[PDB]
Amino acid sequence: YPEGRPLFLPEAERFGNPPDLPSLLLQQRVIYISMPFLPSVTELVVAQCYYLDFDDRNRQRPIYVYLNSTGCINDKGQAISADNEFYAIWAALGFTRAPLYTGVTWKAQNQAAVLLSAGQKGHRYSFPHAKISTAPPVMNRVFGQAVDAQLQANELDYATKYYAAILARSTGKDLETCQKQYLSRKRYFSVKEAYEEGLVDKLVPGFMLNRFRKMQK
Amino acid sequence: ATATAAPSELDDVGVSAAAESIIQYAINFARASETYEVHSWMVLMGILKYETCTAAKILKSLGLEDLYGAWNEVLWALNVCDGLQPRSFVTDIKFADRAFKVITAASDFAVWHGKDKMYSEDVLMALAAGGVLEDLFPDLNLSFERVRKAVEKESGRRYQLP
Amino acid sequence: DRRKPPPPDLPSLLFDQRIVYLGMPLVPAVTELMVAELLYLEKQGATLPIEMLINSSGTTRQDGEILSFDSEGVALTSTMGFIKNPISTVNMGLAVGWSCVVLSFGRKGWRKSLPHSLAMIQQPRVPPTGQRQAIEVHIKWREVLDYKRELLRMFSLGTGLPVDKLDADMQRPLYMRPQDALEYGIIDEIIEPNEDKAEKAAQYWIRSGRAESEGRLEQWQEYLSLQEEYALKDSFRKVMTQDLRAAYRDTSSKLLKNSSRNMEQVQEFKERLPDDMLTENDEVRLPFSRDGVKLAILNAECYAERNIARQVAANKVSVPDKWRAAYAARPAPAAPAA
Amino acid sequence: SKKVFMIINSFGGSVGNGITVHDALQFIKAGSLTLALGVAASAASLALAGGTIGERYVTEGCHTMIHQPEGGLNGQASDIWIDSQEIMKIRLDVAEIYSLSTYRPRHKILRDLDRDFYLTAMETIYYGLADEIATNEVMHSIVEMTNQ
Amino acid sequence: KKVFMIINSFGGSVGNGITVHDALQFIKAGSLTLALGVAASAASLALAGGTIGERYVTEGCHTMIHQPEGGLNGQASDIWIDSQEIMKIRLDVAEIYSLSTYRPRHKILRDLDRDFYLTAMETIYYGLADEIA
Amino acid sequence: SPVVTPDIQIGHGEDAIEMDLYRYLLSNRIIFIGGYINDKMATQIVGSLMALEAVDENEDIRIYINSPGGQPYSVLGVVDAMQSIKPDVQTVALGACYSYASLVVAAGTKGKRYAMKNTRLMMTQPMGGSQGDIYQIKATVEELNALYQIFSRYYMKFTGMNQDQIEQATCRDHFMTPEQAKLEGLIDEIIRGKGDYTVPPAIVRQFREVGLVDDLTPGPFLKVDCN
Amino acid sequence: PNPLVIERFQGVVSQLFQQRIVRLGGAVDDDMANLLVAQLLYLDSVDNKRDITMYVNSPGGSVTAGMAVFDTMRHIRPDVSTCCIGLAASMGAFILASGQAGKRYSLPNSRIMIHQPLGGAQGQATDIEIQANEILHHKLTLNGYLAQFTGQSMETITKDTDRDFFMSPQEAIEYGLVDAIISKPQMLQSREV
Amino acid sequence: CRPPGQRQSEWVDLWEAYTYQKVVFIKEAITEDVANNMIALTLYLDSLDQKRIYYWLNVPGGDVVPTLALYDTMQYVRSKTATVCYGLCLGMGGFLLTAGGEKGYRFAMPHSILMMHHPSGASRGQASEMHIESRELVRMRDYLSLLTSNATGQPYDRVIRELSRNKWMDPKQAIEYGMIDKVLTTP
Amino acid sequence: PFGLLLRQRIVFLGGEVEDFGADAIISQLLLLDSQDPTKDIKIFINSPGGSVTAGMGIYDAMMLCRADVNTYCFGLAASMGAFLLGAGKRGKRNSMPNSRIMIHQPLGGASGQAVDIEIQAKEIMYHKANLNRIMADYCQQPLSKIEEDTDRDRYMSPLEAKEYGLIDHIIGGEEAVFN
Repeated sequence: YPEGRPLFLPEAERFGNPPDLPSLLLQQRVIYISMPFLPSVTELVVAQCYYLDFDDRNRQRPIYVYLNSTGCINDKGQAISADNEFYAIWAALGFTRAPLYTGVTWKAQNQAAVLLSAGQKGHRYSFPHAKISTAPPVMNRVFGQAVDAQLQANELDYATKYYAAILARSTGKDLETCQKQYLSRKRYFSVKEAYEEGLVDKLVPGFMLNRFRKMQK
Repeated sequence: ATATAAPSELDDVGVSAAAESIIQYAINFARASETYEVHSWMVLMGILKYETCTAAKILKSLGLEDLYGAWNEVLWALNVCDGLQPRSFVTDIKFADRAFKVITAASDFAVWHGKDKMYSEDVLMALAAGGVLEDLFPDLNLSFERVRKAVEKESGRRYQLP
Repeated sequence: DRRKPPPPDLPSLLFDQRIVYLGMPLVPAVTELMVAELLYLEKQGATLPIEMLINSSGTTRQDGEILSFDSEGVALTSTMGFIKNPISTVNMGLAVGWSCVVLSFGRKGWRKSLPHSLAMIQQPRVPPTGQRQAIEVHIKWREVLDYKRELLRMFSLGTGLPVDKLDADMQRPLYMRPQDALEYGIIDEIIEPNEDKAEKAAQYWIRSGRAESEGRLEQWQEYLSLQEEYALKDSFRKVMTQDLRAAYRDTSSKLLKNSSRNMEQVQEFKERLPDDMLTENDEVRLPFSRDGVKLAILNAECYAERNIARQVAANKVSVPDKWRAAYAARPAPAAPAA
Repeated sequence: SKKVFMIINSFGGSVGNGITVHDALQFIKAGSLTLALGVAASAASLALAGGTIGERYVTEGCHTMIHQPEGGLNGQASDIWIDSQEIMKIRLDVAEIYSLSTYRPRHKILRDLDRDFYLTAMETIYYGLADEIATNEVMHSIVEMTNQ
Repeated sequence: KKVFMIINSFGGSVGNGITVHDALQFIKAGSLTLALGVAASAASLALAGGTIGERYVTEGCHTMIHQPEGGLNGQASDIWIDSQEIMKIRLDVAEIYSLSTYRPRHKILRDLDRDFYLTAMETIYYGLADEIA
Repeated sequence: SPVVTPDIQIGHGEDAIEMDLYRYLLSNRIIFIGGYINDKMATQIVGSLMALEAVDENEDIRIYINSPGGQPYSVLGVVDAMQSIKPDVQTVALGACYSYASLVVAAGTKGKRYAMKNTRLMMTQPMGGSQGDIYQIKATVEELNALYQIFSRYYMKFTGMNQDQIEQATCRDHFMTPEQAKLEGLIDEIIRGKGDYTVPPAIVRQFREVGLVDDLTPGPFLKVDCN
Repeated sequence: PNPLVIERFQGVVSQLFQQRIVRLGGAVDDDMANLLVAQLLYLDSVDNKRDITMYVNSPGGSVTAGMAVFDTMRHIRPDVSTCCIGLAASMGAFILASGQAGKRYSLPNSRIMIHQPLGGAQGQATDIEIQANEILHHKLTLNGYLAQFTGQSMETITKDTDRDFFMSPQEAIEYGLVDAIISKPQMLQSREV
Repeated sequence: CRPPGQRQSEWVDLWEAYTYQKVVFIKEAITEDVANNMIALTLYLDSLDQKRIYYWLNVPGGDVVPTLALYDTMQYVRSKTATVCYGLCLGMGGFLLTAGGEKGYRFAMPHSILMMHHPSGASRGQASEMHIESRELVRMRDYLSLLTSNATGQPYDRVIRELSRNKWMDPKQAIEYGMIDKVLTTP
Repeated sequence: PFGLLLRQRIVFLGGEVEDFGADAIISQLLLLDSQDPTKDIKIFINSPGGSVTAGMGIYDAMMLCRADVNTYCFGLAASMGAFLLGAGKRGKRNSMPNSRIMIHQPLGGASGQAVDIEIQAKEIMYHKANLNRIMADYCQQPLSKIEEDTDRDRYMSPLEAKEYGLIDHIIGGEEAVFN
């Protein structure tokens, strides 16, 4: 009969620390993705941004998104998922009034890479030894007629048109420029030349080399 | 309401032998033709088969003297227009929504006609109120105002309607 | 509110409102919970009603997979007869096998169902024996006969139909519609949708104008035009086969035989005239089709395009290339070709 | 809590499960607000049509896939004739839901149900499966009404 | 005070039926055995192991009575030793039923030769139950 | 045959033993098509067509076809090789034909396409599968449109129908009886028994579409009103 | 098993061609039916008047594979004498009923089993009703052919063909599957007095 | 045994409620993983108090090496033990009946199926290491027979001849053979 | 059968190209050249693919043949048969009027050590570079245009194969080719 109201950081500091490691990250407004885009793991990330926009007091703290996944395309090349699952991710992440600080640990294979540039400009954090890859997506095993391959070609037509619209807003290029540079062939990007291209801006905050700390001593 | 949809209102209520043979001819005809629904058009099938009833003499004055062919004309009209498609099996024979209004109006008219028992002319009056005589015989102009003056002249009693 | 804790999850919330949810198929793991759920509600009062939701495929899967036996469905209906409180069951979607038996075993007058639910009854499935001896097959067949007669016994008390009628329809899997389950005896009434939601949805398409501005008027006109062209097509198919039967009766009138009077002596003696018999043989009368309707006016179609044929008269001796059969076939005055 | 909010994001399943979620949303007395994310399959679009008319929201990246349900099994000769009449009756049963909620004719539903028909965010509003394009404001009022 | 359990089993070894048999007589108080649906050979030992006068059965319940089954493979000598094992287990469960049905033992071995099924009527006549619930 | 199929052959002579069944039938200018039409047996039918070409250039080479389908390019190689030889080819349809074996019995010469009484024929659009990136999806739909445009004008040359009748028939799964395929122009002569003139239920449905048979007068045909 | 049994079985089948006896054994498959079509047209070539004693022993098989076996017997010039040894199936007894009238024989301890043809349907919703029409095309033609062979009506055939129905050779004479029974005369067994 | 019970005021599981009541239940076979939980449970009850421990067995068989781990913990503890039989103890489970409680503390149900046989093993590879594992299986065979001879009072030469083959005992012969002490009655 | 075409010097290349099926065609090709070095050899190619190692041995066997060779394409020619199609003598290259021609690079898998990957990475590039410069000789096409057409995984109708330079003549008078 009483309402189950949630508690936040100005209120739940007297109730102790959270017991489990995803619940420490949920209190710190940090979402760590260590799994590719499965239908089981996409339901929790929708409820996570729904919880962060549920009863937040200020609604202005930046949400840190750490991504480490293959997206929907595995290392062998086939599609373990489809590209329509990413449309539920960007529509739910960009709904909140809070800015989206995006970071990458190791890899972002053709679905997490377009989410890497989709964050707030001026705060794209990245590790200095990560790998970034932008390739056009593929489809799973579909057995149909001649008109069935045409409608599947229209689904990948909207995939390249939606992915280039995100890269045109991030990198500041045209619509046809991002299709020729990124979404044509399976290429890879390092950390240094991606800053000149416009994928990332800086490194992670508080980064310092252990050898550079010995030079200060 | 739907409390009258029961066989008690056709057997335990006082109905004369001329009117109860018309309704009993409509029940077993739907069972023998393998479609367990009673329509308003097959009520007119019964009044043309039994020529000894008093309502059959009303159609003689209206312009339908050919008795046997008019029984087969509505049988031909029920085949190609409404359809006589056989269904599998229904135990309790259901009444259609159009034909259910013919039965409750014939019992409601008998209070207005001043008759304690259901007569065979009350079936003809309730069928003409639904308009099934106009669509089956349009050339003879079976209007509702014409049959209201034909029964009152034959039976010799003023029938009032509100 | 402070002394009473809230329910922690969703099946505990439906348990507090006396609602039993059968959402899982009939496995032996779920049947031990339902005999513990119904026996617990009997100890809390034998007068309070029990809400039951049915959503399962029964003891077997819908594709034909045998996961259990039909005997666990017998023990589920035994607790419904052992209990002494009114039970209101509601069918929710699928109901195959023993799931509709517990739907029909509820109290008469409170058996409810959705207007688009699925109901089906069929014969129980038998697992293979694995090439055992001969005399065990007869005992296994007696196990089928005791479980089939027990399924017809529990199905008869819930509906009212006799045993011999229910056994013939159970040989094939017969699916039951919610409109068909009223006359069959499965349910008692149909759960209606919300009338407040129906009048608010109908008023929204008129005020917003989406029911006419998005091209719905040109597409609903084609639905009535295609139904008009389909009603014109079968009417032309019916008048052509009526002229074939009219020409068949005209050609049969030029016959001189006594084969018709032989069937009259061996059959019944009442109807010596063409009349009704109140049976399967409903003889139609096709020449008695004098309509005379002055309302069905013909359209703007001219029939002057019909060519002129030879129009061979009936009194001709010309026979086609056929085998000879004119042994007793005398030449008719209207048909000399016989 | 006079309105419920259920996010629809699934690839669909059996057609029997999509009938139950559509019949349950049209039965409760409270309002039913349905929002889709990703796609709406044959088991998901019935929940999209199961909501009340006026508050069906889809985003710009949202798609909609309508197709006839599959099935079939192995059996005798006359056993296939029984279930083929059932699949043709279920295909007519889902055509009654799409003709009532979207106000489309019955002959045009079965033409689009014959093949795997995909829809964009623009033509879903023009067909009648949804009401308007979702944005930030249509869901900002959702998360603030459920706090009390 | 009085134990009340639901009996429902369609399979299983009869060796586990002897474990639940002696556990029911270990209780000092009475026992209420109510069978529902199917009663296998392991389930009928718990049905007959209850107190006389409190063994209920429904109208649609059945009781499966059959001999023990086993799987034997290996050397020639231990098959003969295990052949006497399945024989005296079948003679043990005949003496378990004989304490309740009050019948001679030679007639129960003839019913234990093949599979034997009983409906709700002759279960009372054979002494496995008491009355119909 | 569930476990094994024995060698059903006969070779008998007063002095020497002859060959087996399939070797003797190949010497009499009779080719058999059995099993799946993959790339392996496609060289067997084409290679035997070139073997009997060098023996005689005027005798009619006969090909017996009984296959439930096959590879679409392997069944394409036997048609155009059959049309690029000197003598005429008399085709006989055996068993069933599922969208590829119905092409080779229609690819015979006019007046020599003989089908039996209980042969099943079928004509559909070719199938296929999508693979990977959009540069191969567009290559896939351009391949399925190429296989549909090639097989469209094959039936226009051998049957002489219109392209609208082919698109209405090959849109869905359409099975044709030889009595129906004789009207479409796929075959030339129906093979019957000793006065066998039974009516298949596809023609009873065709008689119901034109209005020759009703439910009251079913005639001397099989029952069809059990729908 | 071992090919020595196959080699000694290949010899006695090769001797059966000299006595004009063909062999229908095992399940009716697509490849085995093509071996039996080519062996029937060869026996007509050496003589077009002598009969062919067809050996029928099959526990089942495909429906369209046996359809090529059926119509190739009715169009050839001599009659085909069919015999039932061991077991007949739904595609086995259809071969038994397709023989010449007056020359269909059987043994008194063989089993004649008849039912509707099996199969299945899988695919889209339009693929279900099309594939259902294929099995009903196989259902109505086998019931149409069996009514002409046994002489029975149409409705009494489908009431027995819809389920698995076994038949005895004593009742097969009264029903119309086989015409006669070939058997040796019995021994003069003395009674028990 | 899946629904839990109560100890005095809160919900505790059924096997752990008897752990506080100093009753040990063994229902599954003796494997390596369940023997790690049994010998850790014997040391836990020995550290709390010093009373008699009750063991209820349902072992249908098991391995040789984890069974000797549970046998040696019975003699190492300073408390007393008592083994009670219900159901069946087959293979190495019947040896644990004669582990402790020799002075009138071996009880059994009147329908318990007993089983005694020589242990077994399997280890292949080199022919030189086959002689070493054969000496290990021989030294495990006679040592398991020496403990059954001292607990039951049987001569050592009779256990080698009888338990090498298949041997099964009813509770009527288990009294005269010295394998059990008393038979449990109806109360 | 196949032996009747062998004495008339006609061989068949059917099915998937393997290592066991490679040397069977090479062993019978040198036997026809030793019997008659003046009579032409007609081949028939129907292959859905194959290995680049065993497929080059068929090309070296036709170059080792002193007599002229004739090719015929029926059925399929996918990434290995189209290379062996144009590799014959110019002016004696015929095919079916509806056969398909696929010009695409061969495939390959790589696994193992880090030095092991870069060896087979440049090996399949050297196989890609050698297959491009060999097929550009008998086609009379520039190298930059023929190296990008093999990257597109699209089949080729025999109508546009004639002016491409891969084939010379089409059996059927060049009117039966359907688009």
